[PDB]
Amino acid sequence: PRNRAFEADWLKFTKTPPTKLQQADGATIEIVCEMMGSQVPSIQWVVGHLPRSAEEAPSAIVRVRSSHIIDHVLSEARTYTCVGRTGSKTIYASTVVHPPRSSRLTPEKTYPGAQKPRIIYTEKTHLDLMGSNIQLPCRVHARPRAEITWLNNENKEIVQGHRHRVLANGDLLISEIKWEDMGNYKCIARNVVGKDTADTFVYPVLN
Amino acid sequence: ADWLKFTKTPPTKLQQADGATIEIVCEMMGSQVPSIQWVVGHLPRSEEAPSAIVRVRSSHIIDHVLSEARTYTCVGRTGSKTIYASTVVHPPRSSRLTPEKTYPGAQKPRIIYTEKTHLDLMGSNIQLPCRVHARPRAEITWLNNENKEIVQGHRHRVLANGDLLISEIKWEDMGNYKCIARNVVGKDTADTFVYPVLNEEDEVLF
Repeated sequence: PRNRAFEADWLKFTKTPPTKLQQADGATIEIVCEMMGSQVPSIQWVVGHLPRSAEEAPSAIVRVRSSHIIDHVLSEARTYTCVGRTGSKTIYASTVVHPPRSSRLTPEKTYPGAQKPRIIYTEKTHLDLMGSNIQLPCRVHARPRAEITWLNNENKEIVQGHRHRVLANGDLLISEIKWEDMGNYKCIARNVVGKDTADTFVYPVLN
Repeated sequence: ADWLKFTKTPPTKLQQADGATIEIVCEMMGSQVPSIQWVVGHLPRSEEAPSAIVRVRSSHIIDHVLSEARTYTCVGRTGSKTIYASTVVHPPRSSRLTPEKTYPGAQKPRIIYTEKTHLDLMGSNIQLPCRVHARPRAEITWLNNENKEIVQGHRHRVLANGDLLISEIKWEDMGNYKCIARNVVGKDTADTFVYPVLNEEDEVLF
């Protein structure tokens, strides 16, 4: 019904993970996957296992990004597969990461010190229906654990309230969305060594 | 019904370390295609693209030592809307360098004007910026939504100023377009997400 809102189930990579990466000694690898599709697509990362092979209503359309962090030197080449799902649709893409040819570090041992926050699960774009309850993710990789703050569509810090709740896992829950809620939402993740941020565009999918 | 909002405001105060290059960033989102202009040393006083929505990021580069504190204002415009925000940058306490003189030698590319998101009408022509600060001038390469290098062709053209022109966009054009700016020192990259839509009556252009 060529407003895209009526075409569930569909799912497309918007950032396909690299086919191959070469790890430098001591480097932290971040493998990024991004996809967009009907409803709220989920992304799972699978290590070391290669792939082997409806309502009469509009749906949300969500663009979601997930990062896999390798913060140790690999002992051997390993495969990492991004698996995306929404409804009955599944898409996959894999990355082979190669270890450095030589290393002055212990392989497969997590790098020791503090680590700057990285937001590793986030929605870039959330197009939805008015009145819906939405939950915007902000999952973080950080040592020590990051403090999470959300800004709303007026750049004001969000405090816990009747229609807005910040969850312990970093998610922002907004109940019964309306036009006045539309726009940009920013997650800020901070610890003693640094900060990361991520923006989510929330907008009506229809009319 | 135009709207325009900051998504990243520049810092209100910055301290320049001696010999340091400062990059001031402002990001905004709005209807049509908002533009960002930087105004130096003048504190504020008191194309059209219907159906488009764009996130735009602009950087101002200070690659000289300041002789005195200076103000930098990010001014955004779209339709009849104007927004702005300012930064004061302070010079180093002491400097062994000549003030206001551009730092010598090569500089790694910085992409200083880019759209993070370009939502626009099916059938329309879009022009995605990739403005670069680099010495020597950077080589610019775009990759399409399948990570393949874009060559000059029928619906795709790369301009001398770095812009990617995509003619008569269709649903299959949806996705991320990467600008790579490279010179002898290194590279910078940026992604632009393109989302083709229909107009207010669910039609493509024309």
